Amino acid sequence: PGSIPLIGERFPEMEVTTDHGVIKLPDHYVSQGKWFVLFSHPADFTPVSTTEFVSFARRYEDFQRLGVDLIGLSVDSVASHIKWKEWIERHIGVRIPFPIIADPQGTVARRLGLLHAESATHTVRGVFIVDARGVIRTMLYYPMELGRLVDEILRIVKALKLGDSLKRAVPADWPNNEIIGEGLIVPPPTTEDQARARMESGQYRSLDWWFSWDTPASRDDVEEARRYLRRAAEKPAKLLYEEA
Amino acid sequence: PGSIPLIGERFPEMEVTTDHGVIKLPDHYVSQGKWFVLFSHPADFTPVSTTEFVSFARRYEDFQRLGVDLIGLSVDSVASHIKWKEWIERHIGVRIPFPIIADPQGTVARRLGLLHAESATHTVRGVFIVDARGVIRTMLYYPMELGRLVDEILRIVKALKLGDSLKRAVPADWPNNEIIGEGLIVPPPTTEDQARARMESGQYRSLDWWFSWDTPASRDDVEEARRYLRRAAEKPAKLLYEEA
Amino acid sequence: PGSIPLIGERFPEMEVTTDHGVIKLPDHYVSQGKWFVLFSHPADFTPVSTTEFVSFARRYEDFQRLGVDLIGLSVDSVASHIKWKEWIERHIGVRIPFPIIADPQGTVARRLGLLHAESATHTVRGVFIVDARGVIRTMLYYPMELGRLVDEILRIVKALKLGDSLKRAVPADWPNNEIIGEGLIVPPPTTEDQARARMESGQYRSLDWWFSWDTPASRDDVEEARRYLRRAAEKPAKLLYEEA
Amino acid sequence: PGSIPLIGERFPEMEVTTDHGVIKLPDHYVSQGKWFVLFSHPADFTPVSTTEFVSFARRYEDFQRLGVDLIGLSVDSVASHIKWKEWIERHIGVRIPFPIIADPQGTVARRLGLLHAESATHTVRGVFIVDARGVIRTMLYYPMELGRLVDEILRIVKALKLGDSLKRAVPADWPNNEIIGEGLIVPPPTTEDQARARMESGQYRSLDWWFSWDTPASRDDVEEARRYLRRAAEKPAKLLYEEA
Amino acid sequence: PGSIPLIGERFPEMEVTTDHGVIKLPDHYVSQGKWFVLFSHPADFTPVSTTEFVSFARRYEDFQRLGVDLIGLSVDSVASHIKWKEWIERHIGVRIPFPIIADPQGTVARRLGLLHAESATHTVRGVFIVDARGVIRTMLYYPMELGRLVDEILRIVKALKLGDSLKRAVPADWPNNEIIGEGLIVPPPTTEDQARARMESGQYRSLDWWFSWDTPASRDDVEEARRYLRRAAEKPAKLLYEEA
Amino acid sequence: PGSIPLIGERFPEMEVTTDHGVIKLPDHYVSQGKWFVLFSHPADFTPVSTTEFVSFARRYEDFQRLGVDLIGLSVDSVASHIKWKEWIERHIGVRIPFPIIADPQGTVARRLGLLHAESATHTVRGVFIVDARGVIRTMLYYPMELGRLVDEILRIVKALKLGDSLKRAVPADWPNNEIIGEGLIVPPPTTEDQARARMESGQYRSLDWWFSWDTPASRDDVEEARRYLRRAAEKPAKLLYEEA
Amino acid sequence: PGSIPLIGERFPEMEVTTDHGVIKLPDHYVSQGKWFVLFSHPADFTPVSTTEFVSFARRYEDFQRLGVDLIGLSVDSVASHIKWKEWIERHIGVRIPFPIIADPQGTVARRLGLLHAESATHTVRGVFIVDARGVIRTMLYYPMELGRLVDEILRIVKALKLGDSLKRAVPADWPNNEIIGEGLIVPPPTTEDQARARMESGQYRSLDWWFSWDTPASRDDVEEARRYLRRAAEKPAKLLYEEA
Amino acid sequence: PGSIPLIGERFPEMEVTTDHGVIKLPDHYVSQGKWFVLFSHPADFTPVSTTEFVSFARRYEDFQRLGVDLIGLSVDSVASHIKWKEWIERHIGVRIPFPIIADPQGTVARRLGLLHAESATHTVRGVFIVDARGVIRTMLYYPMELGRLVDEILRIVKALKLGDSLKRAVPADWPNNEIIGEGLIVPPPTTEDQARARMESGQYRSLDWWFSWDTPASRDDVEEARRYLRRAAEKPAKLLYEEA
Repeated sequence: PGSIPLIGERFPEMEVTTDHGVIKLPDHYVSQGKWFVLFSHPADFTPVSTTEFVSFARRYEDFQRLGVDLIGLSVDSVASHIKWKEWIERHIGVRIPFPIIADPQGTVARRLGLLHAESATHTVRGVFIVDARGVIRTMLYYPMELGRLVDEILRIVKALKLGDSLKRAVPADWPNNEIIGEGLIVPPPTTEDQARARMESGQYRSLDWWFSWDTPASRDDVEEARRYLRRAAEKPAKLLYEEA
Repeated sequence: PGSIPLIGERFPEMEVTTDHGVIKLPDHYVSQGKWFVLFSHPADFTPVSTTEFVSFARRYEDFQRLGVDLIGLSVDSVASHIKWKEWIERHIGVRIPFPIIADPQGTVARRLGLLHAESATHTVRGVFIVDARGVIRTMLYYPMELGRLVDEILRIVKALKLGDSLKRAVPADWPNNEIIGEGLIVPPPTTEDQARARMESGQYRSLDWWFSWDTPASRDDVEEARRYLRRAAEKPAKLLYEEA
Repeated sequence: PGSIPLIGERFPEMEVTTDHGVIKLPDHYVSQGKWFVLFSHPADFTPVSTTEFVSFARRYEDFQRLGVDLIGLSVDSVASHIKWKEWIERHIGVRIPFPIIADPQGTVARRLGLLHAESATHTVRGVFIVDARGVIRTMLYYPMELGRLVDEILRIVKALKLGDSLKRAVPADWPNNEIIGEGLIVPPPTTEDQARARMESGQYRSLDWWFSWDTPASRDDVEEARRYLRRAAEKPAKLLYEEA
Repeated sequence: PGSIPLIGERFPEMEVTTDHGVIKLPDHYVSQGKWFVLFSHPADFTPVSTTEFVSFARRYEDFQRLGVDLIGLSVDSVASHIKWKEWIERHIGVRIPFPIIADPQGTVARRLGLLHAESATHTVRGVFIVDARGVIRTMLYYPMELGRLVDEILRIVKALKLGDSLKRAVPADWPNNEIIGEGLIVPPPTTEDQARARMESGQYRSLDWWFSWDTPASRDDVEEARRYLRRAAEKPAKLLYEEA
Repeated sequence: PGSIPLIGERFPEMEVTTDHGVIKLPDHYVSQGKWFVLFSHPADFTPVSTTEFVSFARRYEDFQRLGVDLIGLSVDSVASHIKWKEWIERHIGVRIPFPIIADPQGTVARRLGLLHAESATHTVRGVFIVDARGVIRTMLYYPMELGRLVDEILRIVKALKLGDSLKRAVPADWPNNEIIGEGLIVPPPTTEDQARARMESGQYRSLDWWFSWDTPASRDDVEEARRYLRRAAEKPAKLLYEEA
Repeated sequence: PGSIPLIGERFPEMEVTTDHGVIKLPDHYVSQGKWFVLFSHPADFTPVSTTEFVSFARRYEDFQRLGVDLIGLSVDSVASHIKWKEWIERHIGVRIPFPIIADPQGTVARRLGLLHAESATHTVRGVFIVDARGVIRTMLYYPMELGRLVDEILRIVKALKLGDSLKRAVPADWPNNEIIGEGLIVPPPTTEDQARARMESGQYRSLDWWFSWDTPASRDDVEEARRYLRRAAEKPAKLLYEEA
Repeated sequence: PGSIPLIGERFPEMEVTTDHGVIKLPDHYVSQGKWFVLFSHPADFTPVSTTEFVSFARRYEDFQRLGVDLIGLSVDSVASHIKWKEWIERHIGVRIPFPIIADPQGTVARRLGLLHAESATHTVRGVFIVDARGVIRTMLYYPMELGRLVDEILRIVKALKLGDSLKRAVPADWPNNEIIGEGLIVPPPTTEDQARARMESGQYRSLDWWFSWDTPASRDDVEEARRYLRRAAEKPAKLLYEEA
Repeated sequence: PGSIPLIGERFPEMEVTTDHGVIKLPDHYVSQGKWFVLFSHPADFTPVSTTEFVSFARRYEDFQRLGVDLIGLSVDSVASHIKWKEWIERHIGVRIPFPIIADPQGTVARRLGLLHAESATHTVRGVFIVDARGVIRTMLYYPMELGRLVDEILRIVKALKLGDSLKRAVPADWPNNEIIGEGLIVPPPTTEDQARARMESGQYRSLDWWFSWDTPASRDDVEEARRYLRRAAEKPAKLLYEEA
């Protein structure tokens, strides 16, 4: 009972107003050869949303390294965005370096299907992962009551970029897959002839003609991907509330 | 674009055929007081899909301890589902204990908006997290080329059940939030009088009238959630490909 | 209350995916000067469907003598086609040399009217006999519970090619017709002048101006068509289940 | 294309005029506990159609023994039907005992989808096999130029009646299937529990959990069916044209 | 409650199949400088229809002398047309020289409004008199139960051609009109001035300015028309059933 | 084209104004159990129309002997009808005893399809022969330029009433049919059993099972019909224009 | 209600048939510089209508002197018009010199809105006063039971023509207006500046800035207008019925 | 263009505001057994409209003698109506006793078809003469530039009232008709029988069966109607502008 963009579709053409200026999506990021993560939050001056902005902000360098820009979205106006980012910097001591789209008539929210039954007026916690051709690669929709795991967004972009560069599919829980560990999967044969040639070539470890894998990711790519999940699993060293 | 069910809507009433029999969604799970994760995969005898079924099966008791049932979906017929599950048990040594929906005309797929531009004929890797009242709580759309992180699905269900039980919102990266750690958020005041009373009462740690939290989750609640993320982060000691 | 292509119509233009690759119908066969028989079955790993695939396979050389190619169709995906053909070769000892169309959204099933009331999701046992101009010559619709008589499909193609080459119509039960045996029927006069000319010429055996025939089929043609029927009538020497 | 009735549908309700009187289909046969074969031919005083009427008449007692009534169909009027059947009895020495529907405006032809691209005005050679509950079980569409094999129509009815009676599916080319001969197939299991139970039980010969069979058809049932096919295969002893 | 062509309209353009070949109406007759009488009959091998075909055949030479051709029409096929005309030649001793249209799907009948409430499936006894410009000049609709008076069709054609060449209207019962006998009527004045000039001229016998006549038809034209009516009135010298 | 009522339909329910008063058709004549002939003419004070009114008036006793009432129709008003009937009585010496419908807006004309392409404003010379049940039995459409043969209207009513009262069909040109003279046709058999019973019986003179006749009409019936045609064929003894 | 043309619109473009010929309105009069009065009457040989035609005829030269032509209209045909005009000349001794439109399908009547609730089939007594540019200037609708005052139609046309020529409005009851007698009204000022200038100029007799008049109509124009009204008021010396 | 109500229709039901208050039409007058004349004028403070109001007011007692009330209409509001009537009494010396409808949005004007092409904003000079049953009897449409002849409106009511009470039609120019003078016309016969009875009764003076009259109006009634026309034709004794 609501309409969304689809994986494999170009991100919808739109002019949006941010607290950094007016930009065209997705062209502004395509032009720079950058991926972007567009994520939404119900409203400014809400606590879960503030935790999520701080989490994105502390991982900013990790996104920069992957060649990924971040852009937020809520139904609030630019002035609230500026006051809210100023509060976070002053009260939590973390600067929010990325822009937030101001969507007061919910024009962007409706276009991206971010108004769910949980609220008629405020956007759910949507995530659009968009590559440097402007194509939607992955979408997540978290609810109002539950913050995102930002390290999984890093792992998705890392794995997707590795998949594209090595021409491989990525197993469940990569790089900690229980069957093939850090293995990456060769796209299966699509014909009788290709299945026979694959089962005869010896080129790849195989469980069957449709299930072949090798280990072409560098130790560095594998350990970078693992470090995202290690950070997600670590009890924080010192809580930001104690000095605030 | 394309049309989906939404967060906060009841899962659409539908009768589906599984390799376990015919069932009505969501009633089959609601009538048992169980949550269910419905997840889709493009086709049987595909390699990423196999790794994901084995990750789900490995985490099956973790799901059951939460009162969460699993149910798969592809456009394959039940005979293929039975052959594929027999192949996994025989070649990987892992029984798939949960059912798979057979959706040969894409009826269920079209209803849950699981056909994206990547494939006209096979579902993407959708995830629907549905509570024991039959309400959609969270939705994930992974693409063909990228397997899911199943421990994030366990983290979502655990955190949602804690939120429901303790009347709290869950911060980013819980239970390892950089600001408040394993802290849970008190839903913010919605009026001037509630805001004033909150800032006067001294009942909760606060950064402002709209950002209050406490630590009401049991040690075992927190450790269960940390265990899911530690498993996501750890390289497995034994790869299952090496058993065959 | 369902729609079909019709005898005398060109086979609908369509791209289909098979376990041999992607082909245009009917162009792929028209370009080789070949007839094709497109037949459908409900699902892979079904027993009647297996018997019919083995029946087609054993008669493969008979279809190649007539210049006919075979092409199957079900709603199953390519991977299941490949595992099912592998299963037939391994357990029955019979190679299936011809392709199977994979039709998971029933796009082809709906174009050809192969979804009947017996199943909303699986095709009935359709047979389209298509000549080397890509024209539909004969259509059969067998149900789920009843396998085809493949020797009748051979007799239909042989008789059609014979009618086409000799400019003749083919009587009931040819070449064992009770009135004229292996005789072929001259197309009847369509005018008073033609009717009178026919009745006066004595060129043909006649029962009346509208019922004339001769015996222009070679003894090879007659005996090859009769051999199809003798094979259909004979108790097999040895059942394939015995050596398997 | 053009619309047709479908396998598993009730034969469309209709009153028809035949050279025996006015009847309601399918009720006239359902109320007698009888199956019927409705078949069509392009026009009266056509030679292929004449050969088929004589083939049906010769097999009339075989159809009566199965509890099957025959009813023909063309766009001609009753008076042509009567003159043509008199011509057949007088000139071929064969009485046509069964009625022919007269369908001059093509009302019945359009309802049954019997007008194909080959003729705008005359029906092709359709066959509708309808059980004693008024349900369409099988449909054949033969073209103008090609007479039917009437013994296949007996084998279809015989096979269908055994399938219904013994709760079995019928293999390819029964009762001469190359894999199981006169064997009939047990409906395959539809669930994991049913598949495991079938393969533990040892009640039936099997090639796999989905492919079980036994030989419950009487000697008399099998010999009746082989007799239809033997007659199809054997050159007739005396041709009717001779004494004419 | 049925739609017809109209007097003064061109006969609707159409391709029809006859027992003489395929022709375009009205072009086939216009090309030859001919009028035609198209007449319909319910079905072949019907007795009133047989009496009409014999009456038309007996008057055929009279039609030809007038530059008029005859064409029949029923919902029967060409093969029935040919058998029926042969039956008439053989049993009545009268050759039917003119073609019959075969209209099995009632395309022609429906275009011409020949399907009345008396029969849903068979044409009434319609008559279309069409001149050499292909314009409909007169239309008669006789029922199933009542044969036509063919001599009145001859009188109508003769009187129209006389009216056309002589620029005259034809009185009731011409050439035996009770007021003016074989007189023909001068088209009445359409203005006061023409009325006054008519009354003043004394050029014609008149009863009033609107009722003038003269006698410009030749003795031969008048004798020809009286012959049609004397033939209609006289009991035949010998009955064709006696000679049969 | 245009629209008409049809043979076998009840005459359309309508209230009409005549120079005798306002009546319901066909109720006014049904309610007296009388047949009626409704006939149309273009306009009052037109010469052909005048000749037809005089012809109908001369035959008024013959119509009354058959229990048939006459009613005219034109687009003129009642005052013009009355002045035109007075002019006929005054100048031709013949009283018009039957009413004329006044149809100034062409309401009746459009309902009976009497406006053809010869005139957008004036009716052609339509004839509707309606029985005592209000059923249309025969329809004639003569053009502006050609007066009707009123004796053929008498022959039609006479033969229709004979057909109704004897259960017979009436051959072409009755009672001067070339094959059977004054003979009347027995409705043909409609079934195989009736056809055989008819051929075994010898109750009737027969040419075949479908062509039987007897002579059940009284001499008075036959001679009255022949009288109408003899009157049509007779040179008038004395022209009314001379008598004036 | 019903649709009418309006004062200030061009008379609807139409071709009409009269007892003088076929003409186009309003072109036929515009091309002559003529005004026309089109008037309707319910039917020919009606007494009020006859009185109006004689009244128009008696004033024909008064209309001609003003450059106004007359044209009548009824749903009668031309022959009835000619006969009715003949009757008036012969029985009343007055020639009707002007044409009457014949409108048998009420095409003109419907276009001019002349069918009111008093009669569904006959026009009321409409009057369209049309100027030499073809523009409707005035419309009167008298009922069936009331003849027009033809001298008021002369007053209207005379007054409209003086107003056009002298650029003046015509007071109530001109030329015997109780306030200003034969005075004509100056079109009132339309601005504050024009009002002041008119009150200052002393150029006209005035009651206020909006009520100014002068006496620019000739003695001859005034006496003609008074002659029309004097004639309307005068009891005729001799009645035409007594000279009949 | 432009819809109006019609002669023979009930005046449309409406609530209207006047300078005397709110009244329902036509009920307000039907209740009192009174005719009314509703008339319209373009605008208050316009010269021709002022002359008409004065003419109506001078003839007020003549209207009251006939039991006719007067009601005006313009698109002006009540205040302009009161100021304008006040101006007429003060400057011309004539009290306006009847109400004026205020129609500022042209609601009443559109309902009565009073907006013609001559002004999109101001009403033409419409007159509805409505009888005591509330039926529209006559309608006049005078233009902006031309005042009405109010004595003709008196003549119409008088003649209509006379015709109703005496059951007579009124000749042109009554009571000064040039054929029958003050005679009134008997409604013509509508049937042949009625026409003959009228022609033989000698009861009325006649010119033909359709034109009969007598002199049943009182001498008072005739002279009162003639007075109205004498007043219209009289050069006024003294002009009101001199007594300004």
